[PDB]
Amino acid sequence: VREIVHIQAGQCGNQIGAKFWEVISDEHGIDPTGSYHGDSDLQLERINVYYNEATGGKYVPRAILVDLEPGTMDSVRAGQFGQLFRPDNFVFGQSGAGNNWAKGYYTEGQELCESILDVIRKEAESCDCLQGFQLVHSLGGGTGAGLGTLLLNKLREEYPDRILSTYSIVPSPKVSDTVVEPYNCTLSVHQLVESADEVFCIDNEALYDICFRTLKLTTPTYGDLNHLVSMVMSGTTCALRFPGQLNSDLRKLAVNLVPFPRLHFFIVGFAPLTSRGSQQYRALTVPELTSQLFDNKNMMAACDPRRGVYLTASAHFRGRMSSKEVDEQMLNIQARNTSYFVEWIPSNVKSAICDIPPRGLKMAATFIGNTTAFRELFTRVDSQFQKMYARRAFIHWYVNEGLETVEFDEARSNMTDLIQEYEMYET
Amino acid sequence: VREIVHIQAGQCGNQIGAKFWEVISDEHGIDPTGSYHGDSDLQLERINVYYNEATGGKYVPRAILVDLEPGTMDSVRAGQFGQLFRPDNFVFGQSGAGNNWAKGYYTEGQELCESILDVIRKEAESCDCLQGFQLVHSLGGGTGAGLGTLLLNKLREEYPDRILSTYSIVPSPKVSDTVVEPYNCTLSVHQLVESADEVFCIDNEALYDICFRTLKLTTPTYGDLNHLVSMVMSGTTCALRFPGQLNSDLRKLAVNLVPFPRLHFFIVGFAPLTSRGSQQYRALTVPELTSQLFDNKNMMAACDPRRGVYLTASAHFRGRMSSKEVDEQMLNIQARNTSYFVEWIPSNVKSAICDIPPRGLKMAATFIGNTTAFRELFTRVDSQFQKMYARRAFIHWYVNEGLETVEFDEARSNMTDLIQEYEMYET
Amino acid sequence: MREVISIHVGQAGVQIGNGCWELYCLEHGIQPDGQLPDAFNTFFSETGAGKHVPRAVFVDLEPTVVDEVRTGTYRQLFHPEQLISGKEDAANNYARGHYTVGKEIIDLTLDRIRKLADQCTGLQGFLIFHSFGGGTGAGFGSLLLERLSVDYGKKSKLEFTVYPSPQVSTAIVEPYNSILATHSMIDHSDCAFMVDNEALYDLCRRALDIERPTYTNLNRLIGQVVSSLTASLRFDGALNVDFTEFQTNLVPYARIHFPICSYAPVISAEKAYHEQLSVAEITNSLFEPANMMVKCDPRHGKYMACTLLYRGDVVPKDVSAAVATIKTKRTIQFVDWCPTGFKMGINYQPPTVVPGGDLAKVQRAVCMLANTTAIAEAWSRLDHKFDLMYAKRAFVHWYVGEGMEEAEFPEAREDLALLEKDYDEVAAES
Amino acid sequence: VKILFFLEDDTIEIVEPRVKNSGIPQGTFLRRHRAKKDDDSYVNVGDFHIGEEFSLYGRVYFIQEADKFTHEFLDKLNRDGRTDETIPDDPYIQKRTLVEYNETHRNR
Amino acid sequence: DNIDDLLIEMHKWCLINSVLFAEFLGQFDTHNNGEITAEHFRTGITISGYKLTDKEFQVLKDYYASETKKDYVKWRQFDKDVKEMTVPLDLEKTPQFNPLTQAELPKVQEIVKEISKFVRKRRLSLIEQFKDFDKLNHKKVNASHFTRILQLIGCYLSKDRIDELCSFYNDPYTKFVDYGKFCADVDEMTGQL
Ligand SMILES: Nc1nc2c(ncn2[C@@H]2O[C@H](COP(=O)(O)OP(=O)(O)OP(=O)(O)O)[C@@H](O)[C@H]2O)c(=O)[nH]1
Ligand SMILES: Nc1nc2c(ncn2[C@@H]2O[C@H](COP(=O)(O)OP(=O)(O)O)[C@@H](O)[C@H]2O)c(=O)[nH]1
Ligand SMILES: Nc1nc2c(ncn2[C@@H]2O[C@H](COP(=O)(O)OP(=O)(O)O)[C@@H](O)[C@H]2O)c(=O)[nH]1
Ligand SMILES: [Mg+2]
Repeated sequence: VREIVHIQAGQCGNQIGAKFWEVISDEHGIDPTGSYHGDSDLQLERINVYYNEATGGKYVPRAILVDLEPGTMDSVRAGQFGQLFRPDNFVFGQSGAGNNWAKGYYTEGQELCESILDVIRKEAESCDCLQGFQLVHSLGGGTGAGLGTLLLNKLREEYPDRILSTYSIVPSPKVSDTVVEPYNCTLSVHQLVESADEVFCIDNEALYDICFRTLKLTTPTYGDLNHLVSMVMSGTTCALRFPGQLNSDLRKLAVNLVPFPRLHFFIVGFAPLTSRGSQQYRALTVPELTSQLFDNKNMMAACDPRRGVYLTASAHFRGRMSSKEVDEQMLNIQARNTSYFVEWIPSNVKSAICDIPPRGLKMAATFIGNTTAFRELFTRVDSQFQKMYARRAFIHWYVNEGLETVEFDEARSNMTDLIQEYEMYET
Repeated sequence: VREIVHIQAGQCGNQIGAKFWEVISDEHGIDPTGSYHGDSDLQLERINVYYNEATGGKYVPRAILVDLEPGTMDSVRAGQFGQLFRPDNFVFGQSGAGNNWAKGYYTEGQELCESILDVIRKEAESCDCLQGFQLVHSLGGGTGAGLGTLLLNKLREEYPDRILSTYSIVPSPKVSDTVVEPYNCTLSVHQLVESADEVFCIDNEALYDICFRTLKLTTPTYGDLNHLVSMVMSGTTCALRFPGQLNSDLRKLAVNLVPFPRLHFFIVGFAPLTSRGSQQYRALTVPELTSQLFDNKNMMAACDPRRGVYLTASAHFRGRMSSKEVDEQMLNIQARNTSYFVEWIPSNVKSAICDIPPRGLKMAATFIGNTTAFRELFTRVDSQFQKMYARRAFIHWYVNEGLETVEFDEARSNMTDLIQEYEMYET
Repeated sequence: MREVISIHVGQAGVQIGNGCWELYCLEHGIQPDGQLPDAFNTFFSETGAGKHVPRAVFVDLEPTVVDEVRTGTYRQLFHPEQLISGKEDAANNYARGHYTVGKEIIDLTLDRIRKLADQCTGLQGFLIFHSFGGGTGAGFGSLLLERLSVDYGKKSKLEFTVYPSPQVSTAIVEPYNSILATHSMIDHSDCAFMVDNEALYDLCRRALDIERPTYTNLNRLIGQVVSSLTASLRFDGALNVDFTEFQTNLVPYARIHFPICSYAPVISAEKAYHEQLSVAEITNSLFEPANMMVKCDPRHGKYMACTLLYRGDVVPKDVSAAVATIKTKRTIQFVDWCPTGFKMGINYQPPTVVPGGDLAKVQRAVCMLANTTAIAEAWSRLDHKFDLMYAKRAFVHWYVGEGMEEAEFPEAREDLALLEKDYDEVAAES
Repeated sequence: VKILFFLEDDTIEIVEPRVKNSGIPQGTFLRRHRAKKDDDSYVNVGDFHIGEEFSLYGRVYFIQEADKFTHEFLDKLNRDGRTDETIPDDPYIQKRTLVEYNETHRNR
Repeated sequence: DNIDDLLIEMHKWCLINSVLFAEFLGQFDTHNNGEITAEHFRTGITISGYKLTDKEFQVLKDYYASETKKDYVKWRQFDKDVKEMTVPLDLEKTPQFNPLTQAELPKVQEIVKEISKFVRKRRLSLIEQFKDFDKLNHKKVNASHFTRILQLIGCYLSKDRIDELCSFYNDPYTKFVDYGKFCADVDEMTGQL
């Protein structure tokens, strides 16, 4: 009884949310009509974490869908798992996204905020317990970047204790979909640092890199791209849903990996990944999984660890497997590469085991780590922001909404210190 | 053996009454030809409350229909259940209603009153016992508002002990149909205050609001509007018709809810109400029902209680359900919202549990409450009635019938004190 | 008659308890439902018209591990009150498990443990299990021990805990929780045993031939140790030893109590057929550092008084001859002021094998509990690890926000420093 | 696969058709050279029939259909045949086509 | 006491838990003979996580006993036998069909009909009433509680017929009364409510 409330925002969050709910529904064995048709009793042990039961044996997830324009919602309705979601949970506006942070925060955010908050309060206070909230959104967009940060502040005000773990997608450095990305990402950073307990950063360039190199797909679709992200989300909460040799929930994850309140940005990765033709040839044991997790090519954030140093690291395993073999790998991978860890924290790698692996996979693993390599990521946006901000004009569309020009300086003031904050703690 | 005699006045009463006799015909299982074709033996336990038997296995209702023009009766005759009624119980005049209270009370009221009373005597003195009478009429029109108040006085003169329960529809300000409704409602109130034991107020504004908010009907017709009203009056008499864990009939309701002889105007509420596209996902439980009944939006009286304070409240439940689960909600809901209850009467919430629920619903609930928010309702008409008095408006139409101009002064004066009477008890 | 109450804290404690009570059931011959197809009283109570219920209490602040017992095969054995489960675990934080969430449940458990003692006419002590790195094992264990000290006073409180491994680690904050619990345990515990998984992993792979063990194998070996210790109170013998006898003979001082453990013979079925397993053969194996359940070499330190417990075919002759041979080992050192150095206990009940077992059915066995200055090596490694984290204040914010005052961090640091001074002051001869 | 056999020198060649997003290296499956059966004997036209399981180098392939000129030349050797057995459907391709069906098919 | 039924039970435990033994039983084979000691097999089974009963052990040891040695069990043969239950490795040879995903996945009725009479007459829903006792959402409760709730509804049936329903609707694993399918059968025979 540690119910988790799932929040989606905008075009990016809804597509990822739609695919993500396919993974868990298959894992527990929920028919698209909403009725359990699974294969074992353990799936019903703690299905209450993500599902509510309606009278009639039909289970409905604790999902909230938020957007400013109805176009994204109608696609979700016609999706394969569209019937699953509760109709009242769809909250949408009647105005364009605008791709503007100020417009989504001030102009259209306020009206939606009060309507959304009542919807959350329905699910938040409907269950015997609630561990924390879960957010999936993009920072380069307009709705998820603007309104998502506004709701993030309101959730903390009402429910300080709960874990506000968020999944974010960061604007790509090389080629991206939006000109005004530097403003929206920079403005959203200040709200994320002070309010969110845990932040996972995901980049589309890393996802494309994996699809070519590891999965050998000729034309990677968003369906394959969203699938990889969804499997990470299922891995983190797997300890709550299923038994294991050593349980490790969200609050355990934050305590170990976060040594200081503002140093909590994480990079993530998943193993095993294999092309459809190679899986015949590949032997799969515990040492093989550990090879991918620390390998830089498997990181879903385009930040090479070798250029920085590690502070903390956490790995989760699923499936029946030797406890000695997991603990031995953690010691070796730490002693073998002592050049990439800080001396002042020993035992930098946390471990965990879960009993039941995902369908088809006998064993699987998930990696969450904290490193100073994020200084590369925010360097890219800050450098681009400086060029655009010296050109005073593009702020025009932000000022008309009510955003004061000083906010850009305060927005640039804070994440500059965050880049600094990672600089000194490398020593 | 607690027979109830039904009276229907005007265009409003005959339409609503016809729909009401459908619902009871559904619940007891009476064929439209007037014969029992049901499914349970319990239906024939106490069907004598509302029905008589014509020799040959045909059951007829204890209903009397009253109007000034035959147009409404022919609408009732050709309905689906029209032939069920006794042929001689149709009482009608041969003159237009006119929407004039004075014309209804004096000119055509006296002629019809004597003929109607003997028809009532036939049904009133045909049964072993008679607990009370049931009246359905509108207060904005001329037929139900005019002749209904005249019959109400004569019923009290002959049958003082019996319960004269009435259902009334208040003329909705800013919306209602005709120009002279403030005159008709003002004159009728004085007759209602002294004579009637119990009065339930229903506003057409709230029925429209509930349909759009809750039932999500794009085109709400009078068929759906009357159906929602039919549930409440069905629920009130359900304790008489079926067994239960804790019975509560009309006379129990009047004693508990009425602290002083004049403060007995009530608001009514019903739950559950769910859109036909969302009823499958809803987790219908006892606390879920309590949420709807006390939610301010589910009241069919367009008077928000939170602007006032409560004096007495009563809830009825239909289903196989735990007594503890019911009894706990009252204490919780009363303790949480203590700011809305008077401190000189503790335990302001009454209860009852009836066994058999209505068809289709596993369980349901009915609410009847008394609050000082009625001062909002009478303020709207009084101000509207005041502006038609200043320039003397249409009163010349009432004078020709035989109404003295001082009757308007006493009618406003009585309501003025009634508004004041609710003011002092707020302290 | 003369009974013992066992309490288990944390997931490690519950899983160790699972194996230990599995050993008790088949050793007395009790079916999983509590029926039969003697010393039952010492560990079980006769209640259910043929049925026995164990004298145990399982405590954790999260339901997963306890619900495995609730849904497991052995569910019908336990009274529902004996299995207590919390709502959310301490998240590997000592502060959360002691002050905020621990105090939510402390007075619930103390009622059940006091209730079970009412039926216990001949209670002689408590056995307590911890995981030092875990949040519930440390924070909640400290709160429970502090209360049990004043609730009962002069009743033996024996502990059997999982000390952190020298290099193997699964939790980053492990050094913080270990030192804070150290101050609480040292004053209130009568005698506290220590084992570590790293030394176990080496032992269940070398002597017992297992390539890749799990936590299940380690718990089964732990069960054997507890069974031999309690065998004197439960079976026939020629030299019985009571709870008061281990404690009076093993601890020369109040704060020196900490013993170390070993078990012999540990061996596989194929190997057992080739050797004789004589009394001197099994006795010689105990003293090698390889068999030690704690990864510390005795040759770094010295030996104070020791205890030996034999089961089965053993004859008092070969005990004295073997112990006399041990005294001739110059590779073994003893302090001058303890020339006697030994107590031996002999019992006739041989060890019992398990369905799906790991060990061989040996006709004779020996277990030792010994105090040595070599444990000061273990405390030194933990102390150095703590200072590196606390020098840069790496994790203080988590602990302070959950009720702990920062002044407790140096205070527990000071107590460990005094304890290390206690060991080296005593170690020197005079 | 596509099995190509040469009447000039009895060599055989197998070419797997390329498929969108198959994820498997596709192309020439076996280079043109004389094929020795499991009996250490060379494969000949006398071995191929339409509807018979043909094994080569640890694998077994099922002959489904023949080309128009292949039908004619085999007709002059009385080796023709038509089997109702089509290729069994690939479930993985079925599911991806349904996902692509979701993206393309019908809002009407 | 049966080789085949125990083999079927182990395969079902494999499908539910998604576990392969070739990891554990291949550790002890230091010479790659395909044979390991019987007691290492006993240790390997417990490590694998399944709680095999003793009776099942010696029957397995007797059936997979070796001829080249004393008390050696052909672990490779045993591991292959369970693996074949999923899919033969010779599928590079065409014929075999795989399980796909579907092959992997009067006294009583008289009492049922009378219970259906009660529920139709009352318009009950039983599935919401048993919920008080099936903690951990297994939806299987003790026989006493199953009976005890039944007259909490109020259907005072004779004692022996209630135990008859417990016998037929028994859940073999927990030895409890399975009320999930019981409620489905009850509401179906009642019809629309
Ligand atoms: N030997 C052995 N050690 C175990 C076993 N299970 C857990 N541990 C130890 O327990 C530690 C993990 O902490 P937990 O098991 O969660 O103990 P806890 O007190 O419940 O901690 P919280 O979960 O935060 O409440 C690890 O360091 C393991 O070494 C076991 O089965 N055998
Ligand atoms: N990985 C991934 N990215 C997406 C998907 N859909 C949209 N995006 C990206 O999300 C970024 C921001 O999208 P936008 O529509 O502005 O989001 P919003 O305005 O905040 O709701 C764009 O650059 C898109 O390329 C998806 O399904 N998967
Ligand atoms: N809720 C409801 N209101 C009605 C219905 N029919 C009429 N009314 C309302 O009743 C009011 C007065 O009705 P009226 O024709 O004067 O009835 P009469 O004077 O008693 O015969 C009008 O304002 C109508 O809006 C109905 O079927 N349902
Ligand atoms: Mg714990």
